[PDB]
Amino acid sequence: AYSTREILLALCIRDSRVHGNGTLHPVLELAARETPLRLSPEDTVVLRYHVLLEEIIERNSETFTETWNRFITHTEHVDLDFNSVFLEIFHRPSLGRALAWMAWCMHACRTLCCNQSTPYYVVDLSVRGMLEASEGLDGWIHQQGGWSTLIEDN
Amino acid sequence: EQWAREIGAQLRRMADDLNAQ
Ligand SMILES: [Cl-]
Ligand SMILES: [Cl-]
Ligand SMILES: [Cl-]
Ligand SMILES: [Cl-]
Ligand SMILES: [Cl-]
Ligand SMILES: [Cl-]
Ligand SMILES: [Mg+2]
Ligand SMILES: [Mg+2]
Ligand SMILES: [Mg+2]
Ligand SMILES: [Mg+2]
Ligand SMILES: [Mg+2]
Ligand SMILES: [N+]
Repeated sequence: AYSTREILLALCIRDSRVHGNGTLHPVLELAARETPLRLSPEDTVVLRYHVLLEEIIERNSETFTETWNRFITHTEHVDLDFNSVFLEIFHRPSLGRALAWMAWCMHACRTLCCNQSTPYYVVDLSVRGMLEASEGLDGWIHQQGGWSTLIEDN
Repeated sequence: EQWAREIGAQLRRMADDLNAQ
């Protein structure tokens, strides 16, 4: 019964724990507090999804780098523009598109938290934007039995 | 703008690629 916001946040937390010094950006701490985060980043569902997204990232490493750098350098309103991209992808859905979006969001969070020169507000509004935009998948995921069912049986 | 549309196009594409598996 976990929401997309919870699983994406847990994935971003897990990704940070296995990258850099393992410390969490204050933004991810906040999101976990404000989002009633019930899902552990070490949960098997999170670990299993993390591999799928990492595989998507590596297979499309350059495209993810290009798309993100084009996104973050041309935006004047980070969090709102995350919604715009989300709506364009899901014109209206498939498992591949869900995972493609989630991997792109995890990659963005990784890049933002790994570069110590990124301003706080850029990290803050990006994480908020991707988590709030991702809420649009709850309806579809619910009809597929939840994120746990998709990975454990599909 | 253009940037948001190009991103959406690429991610839809890569998605269809993973659906092919
Ligand atoms: Cl679930
Ligand atoms: Cl990894
Ligand atoms: Cl792929
Ligand atoms: Cl990579
Ligand atoms: Cl690269
Ligand atoms: Cl901004
Ligand atoms: Mg962990
Ligand atoms: Mg769609
Ligand atoms: Mg169309
Ligand atoms: Mg960056
Ligand atoms: Mg928020
Ligand atoms: N699907």
